[PDB]
Amino acid sequence: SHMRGPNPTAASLEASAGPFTVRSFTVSRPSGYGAGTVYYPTNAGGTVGAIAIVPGYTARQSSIKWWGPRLASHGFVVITIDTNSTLDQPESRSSQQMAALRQVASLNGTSSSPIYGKVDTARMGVMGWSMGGGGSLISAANNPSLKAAAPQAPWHSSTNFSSVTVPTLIFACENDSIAPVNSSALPIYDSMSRNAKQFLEINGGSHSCANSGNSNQALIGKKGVAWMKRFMDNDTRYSTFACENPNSTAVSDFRTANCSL
Repeated sequence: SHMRGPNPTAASLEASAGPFTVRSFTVSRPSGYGAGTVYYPTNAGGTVGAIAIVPGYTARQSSIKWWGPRLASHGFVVITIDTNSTLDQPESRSSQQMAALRQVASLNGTSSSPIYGKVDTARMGVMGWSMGGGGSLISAANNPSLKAAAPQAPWHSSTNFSSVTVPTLIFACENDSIAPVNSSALPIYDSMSRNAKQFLEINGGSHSCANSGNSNQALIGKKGVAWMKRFMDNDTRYSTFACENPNSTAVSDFRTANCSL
């Protein structure tokens, strides 16, 4: 277990910012992806896990940027990427996600980097929107040492992720008409029998319901942070926040399995 920061509350997790001061930089020479921004805590008081976040088809870092400061402020290094092409498919997005994690591991070993010695390279997580969410699930299927996955409105050509053993939180958007819940997010969720998993559907949400500028940042932020704290840090202080039905008028559906309180 790798417990960092104060004992959590509903209030401290719903807030815009967690306890740590966040800085960021632009990756100089991206290795295996288009562009990256690294968000990091300046005063975490220990090494922190790393999370790589990938946008959807046509999209850039702006769509997923809000997660950087939100997660970093609770004790993570977060890299948000632009893909080599905005028209990359999910397999490519997954390779590029794992390339961003690789470079964060590299920068951890680079004395000139702001994140020199700040990362525990044994503790990594994946997130992303739509095809980037599909890519996060492919990353998890291919890399079972990953500690957590928290894709949003995921799409893949196949809904069968039955091999995934990584703790997986799926954010779904009730009224998604790009990747409908009934044909994407929910069948992806249903396919996974071997993991701690959760399904949180946002009431009236369109396809962008968990993107930068969403009106549910208190709820989505709290669940995203709690999931990553619980599973990346093995921080049982977050067991209730991670596993609980949040009991919110913004949630139209909640499912969870193998998630202990």
